Amino acid sequence: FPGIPKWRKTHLTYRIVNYTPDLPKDAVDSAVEKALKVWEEVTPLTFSRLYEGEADIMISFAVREHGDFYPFDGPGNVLAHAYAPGPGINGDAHFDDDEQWTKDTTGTNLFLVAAHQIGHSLGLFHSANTEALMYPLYHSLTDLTRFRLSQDDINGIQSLYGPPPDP
Amino acid sequence: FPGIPKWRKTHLTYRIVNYTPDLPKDAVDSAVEKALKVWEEVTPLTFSRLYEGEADIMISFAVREHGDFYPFDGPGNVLAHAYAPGPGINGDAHFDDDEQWTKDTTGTNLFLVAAHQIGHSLGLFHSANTEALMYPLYHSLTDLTRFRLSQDDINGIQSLYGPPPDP
Ligand SMILES: COC(=O)[C@@H](NC(=O)CNC(=O)[C@H](CS)NCc1ccc(-c2ccccc2)cc1)C(C)C
Ligand SMILES: COC(=O)[C@@H](NC(=O)CNC(=O)[C@H](CS)NCc1ccc(-c2ccccc2)cc1)C(C)C
Ligand SMILES: [Ca+2]
Ligand SMILES: [Ca+2]
Ligand SMILES: [Ca+2]
Ligand SMILES: [Ca+2]
Ligand SMILES: [Ca+2]
Ligand SMILES: [Ca+2]
Ligand SMILES: [Zn+2]
Ligand SMILES: [Zn+2]
Ligand SMILES: [Zn+2]
Ligand SMILES: [Zn+2]
Repeated sequence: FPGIPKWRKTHLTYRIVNYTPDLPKDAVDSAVEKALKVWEEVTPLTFSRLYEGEADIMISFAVREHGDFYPFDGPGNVLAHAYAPGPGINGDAHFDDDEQWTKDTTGTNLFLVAAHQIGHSLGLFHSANTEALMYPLYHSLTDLTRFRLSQDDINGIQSLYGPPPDP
Repeated sequence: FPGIPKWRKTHLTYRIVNYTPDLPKDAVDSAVEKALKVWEEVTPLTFSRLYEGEADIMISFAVREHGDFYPFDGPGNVLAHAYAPGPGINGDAHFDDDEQWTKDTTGTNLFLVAAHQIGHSLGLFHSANTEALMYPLYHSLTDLTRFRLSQDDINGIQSLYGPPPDP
């Protein structure tokens, strides 16, 4: 499609419109926070929070129909979805609350999905690499700590904003 | 990113918002109806034009910044672009008037481009295959009234809507 969806800006906001039941809000703010950070660490993109008003990336929690062309389908199949850079609905990320969000590995871990969604919200498509973050099918890490941006994710995203240096 | 990006209804609507100085208005209307037919003949879908109100596929001619994340670039480079099915901007098609739209093949034939574009509006993607309607690089083609779909495009479209009811 004519033009790689990418922020022509470097300083981006987000607004966590609401929170899931499955976790303590402070657990959700973190996930959302580290997830943003994995992209801050490998590029010059910087992100600020909004507690009102339309933000680039509006994060939220939904179920079934919820305002956009892609309803959720209950437990399983789709876990979330995000939209590439642009005005309005673009940049956004929605998580299906019919999935169980976790800080750990009990099932669907928020940090991990969130982190993949921001890839999309930044301009990343899926990768065909079994080890990468933008791979289309979710996979859980017995140990959250050994978590890293496969160098497949890093280039991909850098090919869009470049290395950290601050552009 | 995730989720089958097709219209869920077969009866899609469309509107020509405005025209190009380049060619008579009936030219443009006709290049557009054929564009639509190129896809009627190979699927179930049906189109009906509107002369007011918001339509699925909003068709218009523009230049440079014109209401979306992707302003046009002047003569050459990009000629048009269109959006997958869904709400608002989704489904619309836009034509860079910095280009010179022609009935024949002296310049950039409205029909061929319109044909490619509707395809996007319908959910199709660009091609790797080189003899198809979706290959990213445009090319003039005489005889027009005897235009045909490649199998790639054919396979592209039916993967989404199937064969025309039509036995
Ligand atoms: C519980 O998982 C599921 O039921 C099913 N769904 C998915 O994974 C669907 N994919 C989706 O719902 C979306 C499309 S944007 N991707 C979310 C997602 C989130 C995280 C990772 C991930 C990748 C590598 C390491 C760690 C995590 C991968 C994908 C199936 C895999 C069976
Ligand atoms: C370098 O490519 C080019 O020369 C041309 N530029 C492009 O093609 C760039 N493309 C674009 O703006 C859009 C992307 S959405 N491509 C529209 C398009 C329309 C019709 C066909 C086509 C294919 C096969 C047979 C007949 C026609 C192919 C592409 C023109 C500037 C002359
Ligand atoms: Ca947004
Ligand atoms: Ca689901
Ligand atoms: Ca839940
Ligand atoms: Ca142009
Ligand atoms: Ca539309
Ligand atoms: Ca023109
Ligand atoms: Zn959604
Ligand atoms: Zn994804
Ligand atoms: Zn446009
Ligand atoms: Zn195209």
